[PDB]
Amino acid sequence: FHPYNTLGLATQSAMVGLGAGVVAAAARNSLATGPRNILTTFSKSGGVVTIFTGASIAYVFTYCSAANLRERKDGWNHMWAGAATGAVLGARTKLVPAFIGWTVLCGAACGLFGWTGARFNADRKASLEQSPKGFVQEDAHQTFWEVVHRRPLSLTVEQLGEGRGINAVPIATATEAPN
Amino acid sequence: IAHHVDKGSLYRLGPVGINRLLNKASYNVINLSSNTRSSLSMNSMLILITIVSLLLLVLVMNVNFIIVIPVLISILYILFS
Amino acid sequence: ALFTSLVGASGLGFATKFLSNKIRLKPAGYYPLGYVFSGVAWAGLGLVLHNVHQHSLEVLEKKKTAL
Amino acid sequence: MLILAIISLITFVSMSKLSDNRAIIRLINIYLILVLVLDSFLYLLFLNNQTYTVMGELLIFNSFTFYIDMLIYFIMIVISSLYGYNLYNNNLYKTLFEPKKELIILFLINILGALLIVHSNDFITLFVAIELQSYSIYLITAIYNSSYKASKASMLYFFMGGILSILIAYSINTYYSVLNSYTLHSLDSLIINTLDLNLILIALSLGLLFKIGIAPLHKWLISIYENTPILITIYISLIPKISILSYLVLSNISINSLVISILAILTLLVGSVGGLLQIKIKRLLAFSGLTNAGYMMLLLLLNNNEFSYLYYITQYSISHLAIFMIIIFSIYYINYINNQYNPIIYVNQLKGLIHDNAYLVLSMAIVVFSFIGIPPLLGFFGKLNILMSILNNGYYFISIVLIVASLISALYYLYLLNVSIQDKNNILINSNETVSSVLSYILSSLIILITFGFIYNSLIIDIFNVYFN
Amino acid sequence: MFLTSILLSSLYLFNRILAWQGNVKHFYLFASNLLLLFIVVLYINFNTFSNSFQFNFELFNSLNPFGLSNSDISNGLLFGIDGLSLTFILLTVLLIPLTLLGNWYNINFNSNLYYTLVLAIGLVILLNFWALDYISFYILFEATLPLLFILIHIYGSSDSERASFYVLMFTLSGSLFMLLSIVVISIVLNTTNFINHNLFVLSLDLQTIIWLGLFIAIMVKTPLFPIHVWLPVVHSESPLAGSMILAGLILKLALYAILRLLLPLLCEAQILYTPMIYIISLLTIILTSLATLRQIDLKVIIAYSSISHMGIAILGVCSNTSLGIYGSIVLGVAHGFVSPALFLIVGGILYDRYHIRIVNYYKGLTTYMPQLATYIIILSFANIGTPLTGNFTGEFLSLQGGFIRNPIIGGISCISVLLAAIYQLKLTNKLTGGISSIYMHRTNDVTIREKFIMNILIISTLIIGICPQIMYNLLYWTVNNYIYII
Amino acid sequence: VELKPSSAIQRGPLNKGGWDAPHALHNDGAIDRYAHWRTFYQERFKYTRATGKSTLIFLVAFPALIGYVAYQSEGLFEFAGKRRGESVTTRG
Amino acid sequence: MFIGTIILVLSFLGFVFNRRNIILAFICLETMLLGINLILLRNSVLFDDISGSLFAIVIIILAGVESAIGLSLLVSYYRLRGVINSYGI
Ligand SMILES: CCCCCCCCCCCCCCCCCC(=O)OC[C@H](COP(=O)(O)OCCN)OC(=O)CCCCCCCCCCCCCCCCC
Ligand SMILES: CCCCCCCCCCCCCCCCCC(=O)OC[C@H](COP(=O)(O)OCCN)OC(=O)CCCCCCCCCCCCCCCCC
Ligand SMILES: CCCCCCCCCCCCCCCCCC(=O)OC[C@H](COP(=O)(O)OCCN)OC(=O)CCCCCCCCCCCCCCCCC
Ligand SMILES: CCCCCCCCCCCC(=O)OC[C@H](COP(=O)(O)OCC[N+](C)(C)C)OC(=O)CCCCCCCCCCC
Ligand SMILES: CCCCCCCCCCCCO[C@H]1O[C@H](CO)[C@@H](O[C@H]2O[C@@H](CO)[C@H](O)[C@H](O)[C@@H]2O)[C@H](O)[C@H]1O
Ligand SMILES: CCCCCCCCCCCCO[C@H]1O[C@H](CO)[C@@H](O[C@H]2O[C@@H](CO)[C@H](O)[C@H](O)[C@@H]2O)[C@H](O)[C@H]1O
Ligand SMILES: CCCCCCCCCCCCO[C@H]1O[C@H](CO)[C@@H](O[C@H]2O[C@@H](CO)[C@H](O)[C@H](O)[C@@H]2O)[C@H](O)[C@H]1O
Ligand SMILES: CCCCCCCCCCCCO[C@H]1O[C@H](CO)[C@@H](O[C@H]2O[C@@H](CO)[C@H](O)[C@H](O)[C@@H]2O)[C@H](O)[C@H]1O
Repeated sequence: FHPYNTLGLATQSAMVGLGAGVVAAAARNSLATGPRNILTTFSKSGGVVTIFTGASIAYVFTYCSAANLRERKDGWNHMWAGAATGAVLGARTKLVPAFIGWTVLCGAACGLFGWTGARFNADRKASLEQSPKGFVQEDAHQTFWEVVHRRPLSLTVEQLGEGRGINAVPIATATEAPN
Repeated sequence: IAHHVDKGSLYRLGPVGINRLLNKASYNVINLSSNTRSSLSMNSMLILITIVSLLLLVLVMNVNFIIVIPVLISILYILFS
Repeated sequence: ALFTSLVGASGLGFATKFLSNKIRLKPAGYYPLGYVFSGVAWAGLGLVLHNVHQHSLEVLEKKKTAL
Repeated sequence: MLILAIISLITFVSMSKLSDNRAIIRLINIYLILVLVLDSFLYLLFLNNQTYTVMGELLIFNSFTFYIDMLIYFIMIVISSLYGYNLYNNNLYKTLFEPKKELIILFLINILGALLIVHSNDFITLFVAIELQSYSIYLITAIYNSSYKASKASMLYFFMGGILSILIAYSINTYYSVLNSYTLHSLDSLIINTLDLNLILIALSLGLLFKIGIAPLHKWLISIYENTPILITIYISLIPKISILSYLVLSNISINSLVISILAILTLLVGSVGGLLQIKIKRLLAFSGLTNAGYMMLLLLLNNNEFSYLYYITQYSISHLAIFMIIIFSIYYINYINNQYNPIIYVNQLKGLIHDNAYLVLSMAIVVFSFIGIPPLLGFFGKLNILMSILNNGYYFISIVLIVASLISALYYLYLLNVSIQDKNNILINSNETVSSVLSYILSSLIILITFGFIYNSLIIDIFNVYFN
Repeated sequence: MFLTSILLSSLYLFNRILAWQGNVKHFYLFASNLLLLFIVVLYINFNTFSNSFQFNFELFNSLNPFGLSNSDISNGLLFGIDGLSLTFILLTVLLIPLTLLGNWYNINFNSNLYYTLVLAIGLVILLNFWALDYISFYILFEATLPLLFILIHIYGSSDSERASFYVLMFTLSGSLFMLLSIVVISIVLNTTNFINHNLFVLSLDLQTIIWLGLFIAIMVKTPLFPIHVWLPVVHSESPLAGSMILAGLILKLALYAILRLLLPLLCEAQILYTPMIYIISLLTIILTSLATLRQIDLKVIIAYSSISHMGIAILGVCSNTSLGIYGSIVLGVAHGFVSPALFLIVGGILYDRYHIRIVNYYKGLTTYMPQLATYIIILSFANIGTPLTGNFTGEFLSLQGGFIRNPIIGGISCISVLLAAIYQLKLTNKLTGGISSIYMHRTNDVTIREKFIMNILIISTLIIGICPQIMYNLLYWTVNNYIYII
Repeated sequence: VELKPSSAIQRGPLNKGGWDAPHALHNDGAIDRYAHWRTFYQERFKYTRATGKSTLIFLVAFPALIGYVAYQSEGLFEFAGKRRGESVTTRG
Repeated sequence: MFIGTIILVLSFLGFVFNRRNIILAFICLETMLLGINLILLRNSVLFDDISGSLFAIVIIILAGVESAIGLSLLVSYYRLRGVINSYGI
């Protein structure tokens, strides 16, 4: 893998969240009911700026940190980032069990989002349609979407491990009397 | 067990918590177009906000993806909390 | 088979007539000629589908023959 | 046949009284039936997916569009039957459901715009047809001018559709500014990967999609569907959706868009959650249509989506017509007429329908469990084919969102059934008035299709494999 | 002759019977016993020396949608029975008439709808055991939820609305993940059939994903901890026929689903995942039993009791041992006999006399209701796994297999033998013991009908406990078809 | 026209037609209230220092213990017919 | 390109942020169509192309019909209400 620059990405994160919070505050000011002016965009906004900035900083910082600590790029980093973002969103409600639930559940949700590829889109060169499918032809290495009538036994033993029934030689041939 | 796990947390991660979650989310979804005084200006503002927000989000994702994720999480929070 | 398809489509037609009579809060034998009319109508639809399907298979077989 | 019908009905309605409009609707309903019977052999033109360009290169004719046109004729037949045949021959039902003089003409012109949208190959035809649809459907929302709610909805719908049409025109003229063309046939592999063109194309897609309620622009159309008459809602909630989504499916415009994915997820979540606290029937059904529009948005990201879209749109049309017809039939047993225009508004007015009409509740149950996607019904096979396509094309998070939305929507679908199978005091014991024969048969036929159409899935696939592949 | 002539004869006879006597229960019971006899004839004509599928038939084919297919291109739904299918089919046809007769005299409003829904659920379950592809299996696995919703909502107890919504929503939640699994299978292999699906070896990283969905479904349907909370409510607040059908057959559909959908396919994912199955099963056993020890509703206690025995069955079926598979199947059958008898006692005998299920009201039934006390003691000691009942045989062999696979987990799971006794006998001792309750007046003892049902269900379990081997002629292939050992 | 339902609709009461049997149970009220409480406990449950203890025990710690044991004891033991001196373990 | 984008954007903002009139909404729609037509015709001149001018004259016709229909709908609203107020469409 290639390391992430935490502080730079998180500074970009904070500026983006700040701009988004300003836009949401302006939208709230214009959509609202009561008497309002150019003063109220930050007085009467329900912590929108702090929501956006905190979520952005927390998510990007935690993601890049976990990617640099774990030394990997996978969906567990999105699980941690969701845990942190949920902790921020749940510290607003000044209650412990709601904070814990927010953390755990948005961690699980963003971790699912990362497990599935960290994308609302598709890869479109890893999809089943664009990838080699069906039965594999002549002793070739079975790819992900390919099908096989009969698999290699060394592969089974490595993927699964010896023990609990699964052995490098069948039992009957391995116990056959040398006659 | 019977009261704190089987009739507690496993109903919270279950029929009770989902019910409360969806009550709050539904109420926030329908109390969004707040003012029935004028239906036209409000939805017009919604067109404007949608177009602006989409343009800035597409800018942000072209810059880098992972930065748009918490923005969308916060948008869902604003819409559904 | 054709006869099976026509019988089944006529059964669907009888079901429509029955459910109509019941939605109307009438007895199920209110006007028994409607069963005959529904039968022949739905059987005509089934015959049409049968012929379309048969022509489709004939096309995909003519392709093999010409291949 | 539609233009012949329009030019005939304009004269025949001008030279006729208001006592004759129901019979006029009956006549043109039989006309559409005869057309769909005698002229439907034209499917043989599209054998092996032969495609034709007509009126220069302004229209396109293939199996997809022929099917959508047959479907729109079937829908117009049902909607005209609801106006041409009295449910009950009482003074109440001659006060609630009366056709206005120009309504049938506007329906046929809107159908014309619908079909010229799906058959469009050049953006000038698309724009002319979009406007011919939208002007006519403004006037359809407004024809019941003795309703405050309907006039209000007319004007909101005018302005919002106008703005979204401005967006469509900006998209079209920007496409022309870039490529000097109004035709999407002008695009290929090379032009897509050589020019960055996604802003224009997604602007077009969203200008078309927000005209059918795609979030976050759903509240206005849901208010319009609530505030309009029931027999107008049944039309204006279905036919524009079919037209525009069919155009956007035939035109492969958003094959792997991130924005359309995001907005489709948002449509699913909103259409599932927002319908949970709705106490009114038409808003509930509007949010149902919203989430189904989301399911159909998902297959704008596929590039091989004909079977799934056609199955789902056919089954959704049948279910939509059936549920609105059941709500129309339930007015005889509700204990409180709310308006001259929306005689039934709230779901709890359906309380105890099983004790007055049990088989109407059987129909409701069938339709509700098709909406939920319960096998062996038709919505299950719809959802199955959609899932097949989106998982074959690599949308794995959207699939889980789809399951969660399917589950959350079941609650407000089951609200209706639950209150319908509840007990009620003051049940019905006798009634000498009987509901119509024709409308009863139409509803029963739709229910039987929902229930027993899975028998023919093999045959439908075998026909598709010859006419669409 | 004609097919249509014969079924039109049956249809006309049904219509005239309904016209003259305004009830359907006699005709449905006649059809019940007729179907049982036909299935016994099929067992007479069943070859035990072939592992193949027999009595095959295909429906909804392109060439004959309203008939059976003889085609060289097969695009419809496949059906056919193996010995495993036939075992549960025998159980189903044995139980259906008893579920109809258990509610013979206690349904006095819209009776015909009740009996239609009961027979329909039973026939859907039968056809589900007859299925031979993922899609027919699915459409018969999910088609019971509408019927169960309606039945429980209209004909259920106080809290019937909640139970109706639960039995639909929980099961739909699990079954939609099953649907994602099946969709992946169909798009990857382009075939869905239970005949040659062990010939298609998928990659491990995809097996491990398909297995997750199938196992989430199996977890919600079995049930297994932590998704077991719907079962007390549903089995409690349903009509008696619903509870009997559910506990006897719908819970066993999950066991059959493991053996038919998840082991033959997905062998390597299963052999990698089964320690997680053992975690979940041991939790499901011990915590559900202890939770039973603090319940105040009788039918709820029996409902919780089903879960622990299904967890033991899961230990057995996920053991990769022939004895474990046979034990799980015998557990399914014997529980399908015994648990509906307990449900009859607590939902059709006592509930029909007193219309209450709180334990605090019940005490000293032995004085005025002695036959019922004898039945309670017999069925309790059968449910907890006393020898010479099939419950013990199944428990013994399932725990044998679990010990062979994981000695530590399989050995710790043998406290089932104790906890079963605790939560069953703490109830039996109070019901049968003491002075008769001051909150209850005297009522009749068990009738000839109730006794008939309980005696059938006791004779069956005693037969299969005294000689379990009589079930081997339909299972000596199945006990080796789903074992992955090199 | 005053929009009212149809006068043709004759309505009567819902009569389920059961034979009202005598009172076989004398309900207590205290027991019924105890039963309602113990059946609908789920709607009143709250997360406290006592309940969270049982949650984080039975849903986090005990499964983790069982899982560690199960994944360490996966293919360790094979003692069919094993004899004196022969190791019953496959690994160390 | 510039005049049209400017007219379009300012008309859209004067439509969205109108807390005054309904006539301003009508005016902003018409000016939006005007702006689109001007961009369209400038591109028509630069490319030396007729499709742009054809689309423009079609927009003229369609906008006329739009105005007619919109001001019939307003007249129905006024038939029932008698006053078209600052708010409420
Ligand atoms: C200024 C400097 C700029 C610097 C450059 C970088 C800036 C980045 C800017 C990013 C865009 C920020 C836009 C913020 C959202 C718009 C503001 C808003 O409030 O939206 C909601 C809006 C009004 O809501 P409100 O009136 O406040 O009342 C709420 C009560 N429920 O009402 C609305 O309906 C409008 C909705 C607009 C939504 C746009 C589409 C969002 C897509 C949702 C993503 C969902 C995907 C997640 C899927 C997960 C599935 C579980
Ligand atoms: C790119 C990454 C994207 C991945 C997705 C990330 C997810 C981001 C989610 C954030 C969006 C905002 C949604 C937050 C939920 C809305 C309601 C809420 O604020 O939660 C609180 C609610 C409170 O219940 P209560 O405490 O009793 O009431 C007082 C509350 N002031 O809470 C409760 O009712 C109790 C909750 C108990 C826990 C229930 C857990 C159920 C889990 C299954 C969820 C399925 C339903 C999903 C609904 C979707 C809603 C958007
Ligand atoms: C109709 C009413 C009349 C008023 C009309 C107003 C004028 C119309 C403006 C344009 C048309 C509206 C478009 C609607 C928004 C949605 C656009 C869209 O979704 O297209 C995005 C598309 C990429 O998305 P996609 O193809 O789905 O994903 C694959 C990515 N390779 O394509 C792209 O990649 C977009 C390219 C990114 C650049 C976006 C430009 C934004 C720049 C703003 C910077 C402002 C400066 C900083 C902040 C200032 C605030 C103080
Ligand atoms: C067509 C009127 C639609 C109105 C709604 C009624 C549904 C009619 C379905 C016939 C479709 C067909 O047979 O065709 C199959 C089409 C393409 O074939 P085609 O080019 O259109 O030729 C048809 C030539 N006809 C017009 C002479 C027949 O494939 C599809 O994806 C159809 C998907 C629809 C699935 C819904 C099934 C409903 C159950 C049908 C029980 C009889
Ligand atoms: C609400 C209940 C939720 C529980 C249900 C959980 C099911 C979620 C689906 C889990 C399976 C997703 O499958 C996952 O597998 C492979 C690894 O095997 C991931 O691995 C792939 O990730 C993507 C993202 O970098 C790239 O293509 C990468 O090269 C790799 O090939 C995929 O990103 C994802 O598709
Ligand atoms: C709840 C169950 C249903 C969940 C819904 C989703 C089901 C589908 C599962 C997601 C499939 C993910 O599959 C995706 O990742 C695998 C890796 O694991 C990749 O497979 C590829 O991995 C690469 C390594 O990166 C290797 O070269 C390998 O030989 C293969 O080519 C593919 O890019 C794609 O097939
Ligand atoms: C809904 C109620 C639930 C009912 C569930 C019970 C269904 C029981 C059906 C079992 C009977 C199946 O028995 C099945 O035998 C053979 C398979 O070799 C089928 O196939 C037979 O077709 C005929 C064709 O003329 C010939 O004999 C052919 O050689 C073949 O033997 C039969 O068409 C079918 O009858
Ligand atoms: C009381 C309620 C709160 C308690 C709820 C407890 C739920 C459990 C949440 C803890 C999640 C931590 O889970 C942790 O597991 C994975 C592996 O399992 C770790 O990540 C590890 O994964 C493995 C794969 O298994 C990688 O290849 C790599 O070795 C890495 O070190 C992550 O650092 C972390 O995600």
